Amino acid sequence: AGILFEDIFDVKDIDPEGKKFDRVSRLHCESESFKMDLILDVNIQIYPVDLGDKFRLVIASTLYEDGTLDDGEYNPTDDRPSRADQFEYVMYGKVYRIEGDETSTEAATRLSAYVSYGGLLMRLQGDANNLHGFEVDSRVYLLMKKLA
Amino acid sequence: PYANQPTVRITELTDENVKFIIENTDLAVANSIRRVFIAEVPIIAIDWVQIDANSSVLHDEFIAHRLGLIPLTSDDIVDKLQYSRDCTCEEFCPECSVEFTLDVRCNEDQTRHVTSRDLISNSPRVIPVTSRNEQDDILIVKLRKGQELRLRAYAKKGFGKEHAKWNPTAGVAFEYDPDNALRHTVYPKPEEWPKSEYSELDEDESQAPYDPNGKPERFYYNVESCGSLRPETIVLSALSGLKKKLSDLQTQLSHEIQSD
Amino acid sequence: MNAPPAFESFLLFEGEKKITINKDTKVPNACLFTINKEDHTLGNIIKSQLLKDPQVLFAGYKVPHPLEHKIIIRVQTTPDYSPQEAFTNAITDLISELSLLEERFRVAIKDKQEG
Amino acid sequence: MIIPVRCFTCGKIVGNKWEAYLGLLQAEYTEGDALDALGLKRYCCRRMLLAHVDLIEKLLNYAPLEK
Ligand SMILES: [Zn+2]
Ligand SMILES: [Zn+2]
Repeated sequence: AGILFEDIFDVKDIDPEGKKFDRVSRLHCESESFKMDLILDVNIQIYPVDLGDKFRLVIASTLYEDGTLDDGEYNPTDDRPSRADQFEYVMYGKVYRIEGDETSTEAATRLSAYVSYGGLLMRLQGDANNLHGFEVDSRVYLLMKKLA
Repeated sequence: PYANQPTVRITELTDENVKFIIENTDLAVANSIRRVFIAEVPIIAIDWVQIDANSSVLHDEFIAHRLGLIPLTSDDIVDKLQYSRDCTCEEFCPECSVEFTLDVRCNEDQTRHVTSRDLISNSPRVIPVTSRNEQDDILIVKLRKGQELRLRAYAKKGFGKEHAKWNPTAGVAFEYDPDNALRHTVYPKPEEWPKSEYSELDEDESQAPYDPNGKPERFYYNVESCGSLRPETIVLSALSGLKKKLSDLQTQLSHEIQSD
Repeated sequence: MNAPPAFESFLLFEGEKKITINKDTKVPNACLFTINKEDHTLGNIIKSQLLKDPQVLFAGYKVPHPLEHKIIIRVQTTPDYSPQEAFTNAITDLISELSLLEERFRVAIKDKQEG
Repeated sequence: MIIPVRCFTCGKIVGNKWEAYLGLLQAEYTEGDALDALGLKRYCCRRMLLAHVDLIEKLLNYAPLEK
């Protein structure tokens, strides 16, 4: 499939530290199916997000519905079935950090994957079970859709 | 993959300016039209002076520069005349230039205003705008009793890209998105900014709600004419010249694809 | 002393041509059009019209130096298309646009003067 | 020394407006109202008439070189 992570999040807070940028807003969200915290920077100018909103988030390694790697190059004249069709807000970034509560002897029970979508930062942290798909320096997509 | 179908709506037409709106075109086309208004609409202007006598208090280059900036009526003649580059004659001929004479002498005590009315042309169609049959005549020089200015000018075809004296416009107001819906400007304090004359907003509202899917359409123009051409003639010449540049570029492009 | 004549910006020198086409070996199906004695007036419209073509993958232009009087237009198209063909179609579309705009402006003047 | 022909900024002709401007000023217009009467909208052309110093009038106080 090419999907590293999928879950349904609920916007719990927007810009707790205050509005830092005009067209970008930081959402602090928490899901229900996996109990994962999310910090996410979103362009609220084109995709406004209100407090209490509920959305489906899908971290994916590729947009093509069939397992097929991406070249990282912009190809607008691409006609294959892309899963971005199923979603409203799509971002493309790279994982730049994976933290965890591991010790010198114990493995990590909770992981924290950090992604950068061209400077819009995301932190998806929770059980390490759900963040096996993330390596550092690996390109991923956001695939976020609002639902009622 | 194909051309726009722009529409036009002229909201004001006087002898002094034309205020119009082009709608359903790209911002690049609108700005290129604006630029051609200023820089690639040919007119006639004095570009050659011979001072036979100048006892005035302004030196010869001052008089010459001042004559070059006098607008000359260029309406029907500019399309007919050739550039002296293209003319197969000597320095001058009636097919590429227009003769002017000026010959003034202050005899009385009391100051003689050498104005554009003293520029006498050989061509009745190309005359100083102020001299055309209100607004006074452009002042070339003031002469004291005993002072004298006699000169012979030639006016030629050119556009504002070579010298601002061949610029037919006296200001090209250009606007789009009067209510800042595309947010191409970002007002720190939108309430402090006055409304555009083309704004369509109630006074409580400072700018339109942001349009994520918009682009610039409906460009507003106010082309003011210096006098050489009519404003509608400026706009029609601009469209012809821009087009016709594109045609020349196409011809050279075809040759260059051919030759490969 | 060092002032170029004002005609240099728009007149062409002998033996130097208006437009030159050069592959871009960077990527496939890309070309550089070096156009002499033109400026932003044509570069901007050609670039925007090219951006209207869905078979154009890249369309950009630059004036490499304001004191020099040439523009570079880089056009990359899809493999089934050609940058030369894209450039030709962009110029044709701009010409048709300007012809239509001219005719409609004539009509709008016509109406304004008589009512 | 003499009124410029064109506005430096836009290129509007101001060389035929100096004499009318002075005539309006002696007619007890304010400078702004006089500039409004001559059709100088833009503060560039208003700058051209409002900031002009007619030095030629002083240069004409000297007798010419030839009688
Ligand atoms: Zn000739
Ligand atoms: Zn002005």
